[PDB]
Amino acid sequence: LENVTENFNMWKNNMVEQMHEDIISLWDQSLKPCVKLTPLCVGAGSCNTSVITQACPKVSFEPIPIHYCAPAGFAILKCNDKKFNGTGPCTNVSTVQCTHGIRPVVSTQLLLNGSLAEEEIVIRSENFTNNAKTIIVQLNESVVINCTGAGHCNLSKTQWENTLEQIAIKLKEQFGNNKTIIFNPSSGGDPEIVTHSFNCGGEFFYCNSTQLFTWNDTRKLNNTGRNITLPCRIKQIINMWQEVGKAMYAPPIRGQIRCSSNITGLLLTRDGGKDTNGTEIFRPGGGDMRDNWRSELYKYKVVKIE
Amino acid sequence: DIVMTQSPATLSVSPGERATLSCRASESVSSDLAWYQQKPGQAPRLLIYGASTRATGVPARFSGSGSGAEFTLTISSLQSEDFAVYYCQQYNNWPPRYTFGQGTRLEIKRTVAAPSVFIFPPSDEQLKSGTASVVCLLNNFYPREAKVQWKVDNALQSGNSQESVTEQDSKDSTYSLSSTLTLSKADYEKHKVYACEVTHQGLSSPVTKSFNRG
Ligand SMILES: *[C@@H]1O[C@H](CO)[C@@H](O)[C@H](O)[C@H]1NC(C)=O
Ligand SMILES: *[C@@H]1O[C@H](CO)[C@@H](O)[C@H](O)[C@H]1NC(C)=O
Ligand SMILES: *[C@@H]1O[C@H](CO)[C@@H](O)[C@H](O)[C@H]1NC(C)=O
Ligand SMILES: *[C@@H]1O[C@H](CO)[C@@H](O)[C@H](O)[C@H]1NC(C)=O
Ligand SMILES: *[C@@H]1O[C@H](CO)[C@@H](O)[C@H](O)[C@H]1NC(C)=O
Ligand SMILES: *[C@@H]1O[C@H](CO)[C@@H](O)[C@H](O)[C@H]1NC(C)=O
Ligand SMILES: *[C@@H]1O[C@H](CO)[C@@H](O)[C@H](O)[C@H]1NC(C)=O
Ligand SMILES: *[C@@H]1O[C@H](CO)[C@@H](O)[C@H](O)[C@H]1NC(C)=O
Ligand SMILES: *[C@@H]1O[C@H](CO)[C@@H](O)[C@H](O)[C@H]1NC(C)=O
Ligand SMILES: *[C@@H]1O[C@H](CO)[C@@H](O)[C@H](O)[C@H]1NC(C)=O
Ligand SMILES: *[C@H]1O[C@H](CO)[C@@H](O)[C@H](O)[C@H]1NC(C)=O
Ligand SMILES: *[C@H]1O[C@H](CO)[C@@H](O)[C@H](O)[C@H]1NC(C)=O
Repeated sequence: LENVTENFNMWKNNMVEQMHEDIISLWDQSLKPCVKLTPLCVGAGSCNTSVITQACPKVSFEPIPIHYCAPAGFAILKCNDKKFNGTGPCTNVSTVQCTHGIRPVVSTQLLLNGSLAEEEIVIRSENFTNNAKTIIVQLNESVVINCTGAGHCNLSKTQWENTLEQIAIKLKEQFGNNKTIIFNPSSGGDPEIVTHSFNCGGEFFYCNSTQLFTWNDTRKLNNTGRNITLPCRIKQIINMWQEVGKAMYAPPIRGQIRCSSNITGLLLTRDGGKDTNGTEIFRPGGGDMRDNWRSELYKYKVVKIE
Repeated sequence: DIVMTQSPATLSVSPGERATLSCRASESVSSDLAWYQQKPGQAPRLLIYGASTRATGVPARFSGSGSGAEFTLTISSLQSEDFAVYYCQQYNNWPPRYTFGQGTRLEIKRTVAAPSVFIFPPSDEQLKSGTASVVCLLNNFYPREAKVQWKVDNALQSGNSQESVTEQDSKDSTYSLSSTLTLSKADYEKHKVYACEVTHQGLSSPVTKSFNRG
């Protein structure tokens, strides 16, 4: 550990933007659409769409862990604490060569294969007061989730029920104990944000996460169900996360696509409610892959040599 | 840049029998190959696609075979209605640059029938027009192969004339050529005898049918 006190701000961390831009370029030479459409305006309202048609090679895009080592004239500083807001003065900081192996998983609503919370479930937010700022949840115990191009994902109803609890409890432990915690599905928006979207085998899965976010701080949902089955769908025409615009990928082909990932975290986003009675409603969120990266770099910060 | 060649430019075969068509491709087109069927004067008909899968509502006699650069639309007991030109479509490259085969006529092969040449002189009314048109019909015959020659005053002159075969018929299933030597007024009057020599395969020997102005 480094014997000094420094400031950290994962919400304004620059490595996030440095990885994000990398992960995008890690996408332009691995997953290339058959056609990519992107807004093109002079400002005069009228906006032509810039079209691009390239080969559409079916590649089973399988993410490789990524390290981030400071070159020279630069040093990475890691924060150490069982519960770090990731936005303030860190006491147990410590210089490191490369950040832990991170598997740049691009997804929405659920953070897959990320890094678990050592102690307990932690939830960071650039401002919990602002019903506009994504709440990044960090699970201390991942929940396996298996998706298949066959059309769905299975999740443990047990583990997911617990998780919502040990999350619902960490929420009120920030918005007011004497406050009811509820979970509802997406409010609306793009398919990629409304469902738990992500990529598996180069196939863009779109799983309906209603059964994962319709939890009332009162009842249950395990009648005749041992596992939660999200009705997933693979799309060819998708909205790009790298930049405003659609992109069409070629249909599936491999006799079988399969994924078994660790739900290591979520991206929630409680609704304003305009100071109404203690009844905070949290819904799935994300779509801004940087929050993802953040959830992984929340305790890092590269700095110039002295 | 993909070239799709349908080797059998023409395939003469009889009803009930088995007809085979072969589409040859430049580079590999994998399995993105379809087959079409076109009746004279009709929009094509999607028979097979993806190389070996028949389109919804299509006779099982049509067999789609192949993969790579060698496809085959083989047909078991060919049918009366199965007469048409067949086309293969390549649609595997991307960007989209689909190409079609050049075709194959699935004509009915029958008995070698000789042509009955009818030479028709240019109606005076038509001659009053300013030109003359000598029509040398060739009724009902088979192998569409029928070389015709226009001899003006026993002159092998071969130029101002234009043929026109008809499609395969229904009942007879024969063809009918139609060569037309269109001369002037001052040159039609400048020549005496106008003969039309038909040299068909089913003709024991050349058959010249002509006429003298009058
Ligand atoms: C379309 O977009 C182009 C930008 O390349 C712009 O110059 C043009 O005025 C717009 N109008 C047309 C051609 O549709
Ligand atoms: C954090 O994880 C431990 C087990 O790893 C669990 O017992 C504890 O309750 C969790 N904290 C909560 C409730 O968020
Ligand atoms: C997910 O798949 C793994 C094997 O990779 C299996 O051990 C686990 O039981 C599955 N989880 C489900 C279907 O709940
Ligand atoms: C919750 O608010 C306070 C705790 O700050 C507590 O004393 C009070 O009894 C509770 N009232 C409500 C909102 O039920
Ligand atoms: C699945 O999601 C749709 C909207 O995406 C929702 O309307 C529907 O009721 C959901 N079905 C389930 C599994 O409850
Ligand atoms: C949440 O509560 C509503 C109404 O009380 C109920 O219809 C819904 O099924 C509950 N969510 C689940 C499935 O736990
Ligand atoms: C609810 O269902 C789960 C499996 O889906 C089961 O493990 C659990 O025991 C059930 N609840 C009870 C205690 O009846
Ligand atoms: C990560 O996910 C796999 C896939 O189900 C699971 O089997 C494995 O135990 C998980 N490892 C972790 C991070 O605990
Ligand atoms: C890690 O998560 C990804 C989700 O994109 C999944 O495809 C992969 O299988 C997971 N790791 C394992 C167990 O292979
Ligand atoms: C909270 O519930 C509703 C919110 O719509 C409000 O009308 C009511 O006054 C509040 N308190 C009660 C009655 O629970
Ligand atoms: C580390 O311990 C030394 C004791 O001399 C102290 O000067 C320094 O401030 C400490 N650093 C930390 C962890 O704050
Ligand atoms: C960081 O240093 C503090 C001060 O002694 C100590 O309490 C804490 O356990 C250390 N954290 C770790 C395990 O790096």
